[PDB]
Amino acid sequence: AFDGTWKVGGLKLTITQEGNKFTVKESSNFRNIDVVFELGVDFAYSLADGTELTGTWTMEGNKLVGKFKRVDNGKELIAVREISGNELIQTYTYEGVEAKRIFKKE
Repeated sequence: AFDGTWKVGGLKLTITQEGNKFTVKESSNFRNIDVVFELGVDFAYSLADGTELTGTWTMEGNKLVGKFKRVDNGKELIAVREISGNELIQTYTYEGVEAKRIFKKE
């Protein structure tokens, strides 16, 4: 069950779901921000009053895949990741470059 903390010491991360409604609590570097998404639903949101991404997020039991558009940069920033063992990685793919930070279940 995802309702748990998955992060590396110093940072914190927490997922929680009311039935099917997944919210992610991200604290890294120097900002804590939550992102809520429904399985296979499209939604637009502004993160930290800067990234305004409109996209649909699909979750497979151990697969997180979507596509989001951020006009205030390059109209395409996507997060895609699968869950391996007990850990969570997070990839931000913009234009055609993948950058990912590594985390694990707390």
